[PDB]
Amino acid sequence: ADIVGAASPVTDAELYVAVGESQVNGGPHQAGKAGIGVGTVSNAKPVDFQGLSLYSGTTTVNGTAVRTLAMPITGAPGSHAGMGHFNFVKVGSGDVWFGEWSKDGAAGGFNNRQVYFVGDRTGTTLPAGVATYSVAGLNKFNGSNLLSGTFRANFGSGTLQGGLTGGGLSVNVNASINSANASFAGSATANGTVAGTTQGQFFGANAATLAGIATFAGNSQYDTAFGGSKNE
Ligand code: HEB
Repeated sequence: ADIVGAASPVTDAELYVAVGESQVNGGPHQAGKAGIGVGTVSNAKPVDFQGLSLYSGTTTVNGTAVRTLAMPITGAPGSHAGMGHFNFVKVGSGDVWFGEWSKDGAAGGFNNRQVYFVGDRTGTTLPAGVATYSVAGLNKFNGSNLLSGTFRANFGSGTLQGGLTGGGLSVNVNASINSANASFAGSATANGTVAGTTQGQFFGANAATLAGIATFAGNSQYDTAFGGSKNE
């Protein structure tokens, strides 16, 4: 596998997540896939998102299946008591994910919140010309505040620009596409005033999908995870 991803900054030495290639072969978990670890379970050894699917709830909004995971879960070991609260979305048919995590979810105020994306880059190529993407975004998801918008990619010029809006929040991104590794990086702007950065990745043949995070250091409430599939 060729797993790539990123998470916004950790806020605590134990209450945090990190993304990367999954390492756990045990229970429902399989190594070698797009994964996440939490500091409260085996010092964040990562497990695969795919395996979490059959145990996660679903809230579908505007055609986006937001997956939700938190204790209690039948068959989860006691070591998992402090796993926290995950909201995450599978992007397309491949092993591509974006989402957020917090200690206590909506009921507790999304403490220790982080955003992330992670996916398998195997087989990724970039097409010629231009394409647009229907993108969804998550920031403290409560069931009715999903962000949505359109990103515009110009692969000939190496630009990715777009915006997401929802639940009173607007995030715009302006990034440069790196054709050597199909990543992108640039600025992010929240509600037209708050400066941050964007980092993300195209996945799949002919850039079938993308995922990324927009983060705002010193203004972290606006941190947003996003992803979507190419239009057509
Ligand atoms: C059922 C259901 C379930 C679920 C949902 C889960 C979810 C999870 N998980 Fe799991 N796990 C499990 C079940 C589970 N799990 C099991 C069964 C196991 C095995 C262990 C034993 O054996 O006990 C594990 C195991 C495990 C491990 C290993 C540890 C050691 O060192 O060994 C880890 C790290 C984890 C994590 C995790 C996470 C992070 C999550 C989320 C996100 N996990």
